[PDB]
Amino acid sequence: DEINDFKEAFLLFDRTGDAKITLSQVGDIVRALGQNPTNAEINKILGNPSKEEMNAKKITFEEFLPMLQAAANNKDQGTFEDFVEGLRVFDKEGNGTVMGAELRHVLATLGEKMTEEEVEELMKGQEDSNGCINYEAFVKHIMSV
Amino acid sequence: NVFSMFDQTQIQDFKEAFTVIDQNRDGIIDKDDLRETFAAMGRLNVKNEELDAMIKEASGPINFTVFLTMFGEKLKGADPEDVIMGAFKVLDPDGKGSIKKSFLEELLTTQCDRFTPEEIKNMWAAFPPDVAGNVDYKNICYVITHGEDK
Amino acid sequence: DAEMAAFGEAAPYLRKSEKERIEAQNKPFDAKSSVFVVHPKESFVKGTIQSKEGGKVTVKTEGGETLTVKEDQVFSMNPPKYDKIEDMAMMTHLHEPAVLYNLKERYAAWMIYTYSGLFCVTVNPYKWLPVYNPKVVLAYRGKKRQEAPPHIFSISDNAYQFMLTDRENQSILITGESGAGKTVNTKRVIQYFATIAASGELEDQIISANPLLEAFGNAKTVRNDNSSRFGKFIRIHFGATGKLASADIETYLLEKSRVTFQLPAERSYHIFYQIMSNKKPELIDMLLITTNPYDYHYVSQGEITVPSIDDQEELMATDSAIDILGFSADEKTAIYKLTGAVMHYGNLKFKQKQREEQAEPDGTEVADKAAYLMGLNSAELLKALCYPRVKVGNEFVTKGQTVSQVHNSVGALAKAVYEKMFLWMVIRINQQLDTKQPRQYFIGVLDIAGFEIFDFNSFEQLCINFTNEKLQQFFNHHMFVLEQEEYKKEGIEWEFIDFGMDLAACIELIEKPMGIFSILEEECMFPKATDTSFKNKLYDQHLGKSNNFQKPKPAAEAHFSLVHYAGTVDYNISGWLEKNKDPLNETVIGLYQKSSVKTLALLFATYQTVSALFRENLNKLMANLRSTHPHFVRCIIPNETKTPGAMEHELVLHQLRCNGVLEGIRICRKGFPSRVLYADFKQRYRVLNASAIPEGQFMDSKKASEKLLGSIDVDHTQYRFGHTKVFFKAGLLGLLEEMRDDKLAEIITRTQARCRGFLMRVEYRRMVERRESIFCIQYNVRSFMNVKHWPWMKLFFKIKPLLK
Repeated sequence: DEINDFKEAFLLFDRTGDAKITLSQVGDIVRALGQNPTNAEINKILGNPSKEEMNAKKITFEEFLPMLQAAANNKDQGTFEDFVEGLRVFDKEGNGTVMGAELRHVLATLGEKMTEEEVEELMKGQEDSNGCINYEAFVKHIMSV
Repeated sequence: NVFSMFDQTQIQDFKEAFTVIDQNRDGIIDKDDLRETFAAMGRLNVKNEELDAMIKEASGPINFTVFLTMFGEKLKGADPEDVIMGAFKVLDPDGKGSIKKSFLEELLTTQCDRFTPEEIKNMWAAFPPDVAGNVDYKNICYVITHGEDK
Repeated sequence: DAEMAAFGEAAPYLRKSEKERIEAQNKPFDAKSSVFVVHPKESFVKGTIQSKEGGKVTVKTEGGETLTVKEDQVFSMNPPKYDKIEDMAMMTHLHEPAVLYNLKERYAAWMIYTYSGLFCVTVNPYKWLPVYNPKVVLAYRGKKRQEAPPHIFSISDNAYQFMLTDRENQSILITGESGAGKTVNTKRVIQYFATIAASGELEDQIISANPLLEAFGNAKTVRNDNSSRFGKFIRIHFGATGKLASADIETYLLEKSRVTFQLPAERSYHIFYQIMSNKKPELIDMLLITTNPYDYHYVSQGEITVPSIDDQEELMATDSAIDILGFSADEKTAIYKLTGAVMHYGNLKFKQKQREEQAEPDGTEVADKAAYLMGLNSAELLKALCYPRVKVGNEFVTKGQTVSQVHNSVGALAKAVYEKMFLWMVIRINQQLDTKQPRQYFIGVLDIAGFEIFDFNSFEQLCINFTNEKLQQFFNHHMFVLEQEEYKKEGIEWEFIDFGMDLAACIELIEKPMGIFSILEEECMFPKATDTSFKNKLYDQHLGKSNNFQKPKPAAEAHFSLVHYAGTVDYNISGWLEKNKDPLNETVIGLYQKSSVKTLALLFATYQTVSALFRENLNKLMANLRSTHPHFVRCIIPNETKTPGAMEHELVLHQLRCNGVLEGIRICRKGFPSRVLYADFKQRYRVLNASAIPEGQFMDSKKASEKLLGSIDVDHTQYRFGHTKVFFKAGLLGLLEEMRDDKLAEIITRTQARCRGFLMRVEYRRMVERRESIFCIQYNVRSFMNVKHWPWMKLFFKIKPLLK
């Protein structure tokens, strides 16, 4: 593997001081280092073997960096095209109209789940008193990190 | 390190403090100067070993600079109160009501190597009540800059 | 809950509490595994699918049992959403079991009224209910059946409504087996009419009616002690305003054969036994009979007395009823006198003239009585009987009969006369039930028996079955007509043939000219015909040439089976010829026609066999039924054992087939249930092949859905488009969704991720910011911990204040 900054960022999430991060924190550190990965994909390779991932990323930088690169290869799926459109399919009645209740439950109960806390936190003052949410602006504020 | 934080105001507070302990006005505090400052504050029971212990910390006459260097040297990692309050206001970021015990317990132990779990229990005991109620950061700052009783 | 108040007390038996519901519809369900299944002992019980033998199925039970049964011995189970559905026909699972099961469940909960399409199923409570409650009556007043729970007053009110709304006449057809409890309903419906629309600024006549008809059309059957042999049709003639104006009764089959015959454990009509009871001794002398029934062959072939019946009490009941009914004494005299003549006839004896094969009277003892009682002349009578003067060609040819021919003709009149009379009585009743006030419409209430199958099916069965097979077709059509309106209203494109048509085959075979009845009624004209004779004629002409016609499969005896909608009925032809004779000797009828006994004279002015009328009456009826807006009610009988809240399966199952209920479900399941409106179609399913895109998006609300269905590995059959919507069969839309379901996992799972991703991406921006503010805090504290113990620092401390 290679680049420098990511090694500096690993120590920022050590939380012990040992420079050896855990196989569970693995799935989260990968998310801020540039690009998305799903939970099921992380769970698939090297994640599914507990002793091997503990000896292949619950570790030093040596296995962090190769796992992160493995994710880097599939990330072409960052394409926004399908992901404003998929949203319009839930509440289509004129503009990019949504209802709070529908996105809140659909993104807590279905597929990969999400905690109610995390969903309330995605809805950070983007769904004011009107009940209806505006789709097109959320994909922009979501993709805006 | 001791001249690098250390603003003009802090240094003037120290200069006035020196001139109040400096009984004779000469420019050097000695055993005599310490004895009647203690007496003026109500403390009559002072034994020479305590006065001597104070003076022994310095290699020469205690002169303005020797004082400022000796007192700076003990506070090598100490800011003025407003600066300390800024760190808490960043942790507050929403504003006004200060933080909870768990939120900072974790943040002092987590990123970096350690603010040790011996240090942190001493913190909850020496920072309070305050640390239990509102983890009273306002109060925390005033006790570190202005003394323990206050 | 809020709604229900009107009933309040009845509520629990009409509808369930809004959570009882909720607690039932909103519960865990596993479609792919939950199922209904065949069962050797119990008809169909429920279970869970365990495994799959590739075309065999192993299932657990609800009681705990494991059976490996065929693939089609297995039937799906409706989602809980359909628990105790008011209208089973709304179910998405039109099976045999699901219907049985729905009825059953809402019964164990004490709900007796459940709808099955147009029908109004009704189950015998076998106990008392606040349903007929005087509060309910109002409640159901002015309410469409969608504004209120399943109940008979629903039907009954709607009729009324409809009556005034559409300006059409109405009908209600009540039908079920012997113990189903129809009279009860019928009566109850009737009260309903009377109440909700009264102009008595009847109620007894109305009632008194029964006990007359019953004396004449009822008898001790081996099953019941008071079996209905009777049927009935009332015409409640509503006025212009909408207030009551007239009524009209008509009686059917009180079973002409009883009059002449009787099985060993049975007996004839009551009247006979009533009369000979001796409570009104004049009668005995008046009629010229005795009190010992064994003097009247016609009426003591079976049994004479029944312990549970007090012939003496009834006689009066009957008597008194006649009066109330407004009959003239004379008529009330005709009735009696006429009912005795008939007894006498069966006593009429004959003998072979010497060296001749002719019949000659064996005495003028009885004839004399019969003659007098009917207002006839002994001689003239015996002649006509013996030397029937016919009219073959353009004249009138005097024909001679055999002994066997006479005995049979006599019997034919006996029956003929009785019948007619019975018909008349009904009319006369109806007449009183006769006012002068104008009539604009009526509401017919028909009460008759339903297709019953017995190991032993005789003449009477044919007559009834035939009635029912007709009634059925009557429905199947109304439904076809009805259905077709929807697809026309909506704009669906569904073509279909009349559903009645399926039955025309059977009907023609019975009622048409060279059909059963005819062959039956012709042979009745042959002075020397046999049941056996008749039989052969039946075959030679229908066998092999007619499909619905079949020869019985030995398994009593049987001579011919028919293929009715309900199934195969094995008919025994023995007595028919007779029973049917009571073809009628027209010479005699002549005499009647000019009797001194007006009434007798009357009965025969429209002028003969028994089946000859039955048909005429059944036609006059089915015609009256047509100029009507049919309203259907199917009465059901839970368990032979008389137990409330219980149900034998196969017993209810039966009824369902013969009811029409199962046939209505069939016809239902053939059309295109679910129908999607186009936009409602776009939105929800675009996602399936959303790309069937430049030409699917520059687009039309209709042409789109069209275009869409372009993709999918789906049956391009199962649906059908039309002007406002698509039509779809079952489990399709179900299929759609599924695909859809997968398509969102895609959509969601991906939309989750970014979020997740992004979520932590903000955490890093915070963690990082924080970086130093901590340190500051970090180090800063440490100082103090060290310092606070330092002399110099304490000093500064006490001193820090004196400063400025």
